[PDB]
Amino acid sequence: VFHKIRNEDLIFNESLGQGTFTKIFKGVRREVGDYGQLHETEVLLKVLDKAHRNYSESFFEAASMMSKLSHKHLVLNYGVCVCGDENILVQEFVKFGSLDTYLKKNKNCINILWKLEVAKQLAAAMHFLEENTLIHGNVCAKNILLIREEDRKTGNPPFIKLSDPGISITVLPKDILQERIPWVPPECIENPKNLNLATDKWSFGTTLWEICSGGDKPLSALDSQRKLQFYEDRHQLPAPKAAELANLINNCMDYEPDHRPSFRAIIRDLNSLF
Ligand SMILES: NC(=O)Nc1cc(-c2cccc(F)c2)sc1C(=O)N[C@H]1CCCNC1
Repeated sequence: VFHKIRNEDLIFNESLGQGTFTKIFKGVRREVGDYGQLHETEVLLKVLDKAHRNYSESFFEAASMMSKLSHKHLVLNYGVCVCGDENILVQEFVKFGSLDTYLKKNKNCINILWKLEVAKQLAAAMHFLEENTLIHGNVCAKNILLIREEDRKTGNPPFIKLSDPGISITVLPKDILQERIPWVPPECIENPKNLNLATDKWSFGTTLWEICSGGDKPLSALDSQRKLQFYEDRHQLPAPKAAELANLINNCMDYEPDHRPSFRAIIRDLNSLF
C-alpha cells in the first residue's frame, strides 16, 4: 500500500525532535521527478524506536490515514524506506516546523488575526476529515506544521498543514494517554475504545487554547494523577488572555461528546469575528 523507497536514495541528516516512540530527522531523497529530471528532495524521515517495534502496524496505519485522501492541509507521505530491520516513514518536509514551537518563539509577534487564520485552516482540515468520517485522533499544536509564514508585504497569510497522528491512543499504554490530558477527551481516558469523530472536536478546542496562549501547554503544572482528577471534577481550561476564542474553546471541549459542535458550525463561529 506504501510506495517503496530504497535506503541508498535517502540521506539521514539532523535530528528534528521525537514523537511518542519515534525519532524524526531532516533527510534528503534523490529521485527522478517530472520530465525525467534528477532532484535532491528534502524529506522528513520518521523512525519508530526499535525498542517499540510492536506498535509498527499502528505506526504505519496512522500514516496511510493521511494518504487515503488528498487535501491541501494534509502533510504528504512519500513512502516507506525499505531497509532491513527498520520502520521508516518518508514525508513532506515542512520548512518552518511545528506550530507549538512557532507560537512560543513568536508569542509576541502574533495577533488575533493570525490565530484566526490558522484556526480557520485547521477547522477546514478537520471539516474535510469530518465529511469523510475519518478520525485523526491526535490534534494538537505540535502536530500542525507551518508551510509558510505570514508575509508582511503581499499581506499573505501563513499556511499550515496537519501532521499524521502517530501511534493510536487505542493501543498506547494508559500513562501515555493520561499525560496527553487535556488533548485526549474524558470519554477516551475512561475507555480508549470510545474513539470517535467527537474526539477531534475536543482536541481541536484544546489546540485553539494552545494557539491563543503563545506556546503554553494547558495543565502543564499538573501531574498525571491531577490531570485525571481535573476530568473527575469536570473543570474547563482557563480563559486565554487573548479571550476572543474562549467560548468556542469551551463549546468544543464539552464533556458531552454528542453536544460538541460540527466543524461546519465551528467555521461559522470562527467566520463571525470582526
Ligand atoms: N513533515 C515535517 O516536516 N515534520 C516536522 C518538521 C519539523 C521542523 C522543521 C524545521 C525545523 C525544525 F526544528 C523542526 S518538526 C516536524 C514534525 O513532524 N514533528 C513531529 C514530532 C512530534 C509530534 N508529531 C510531529
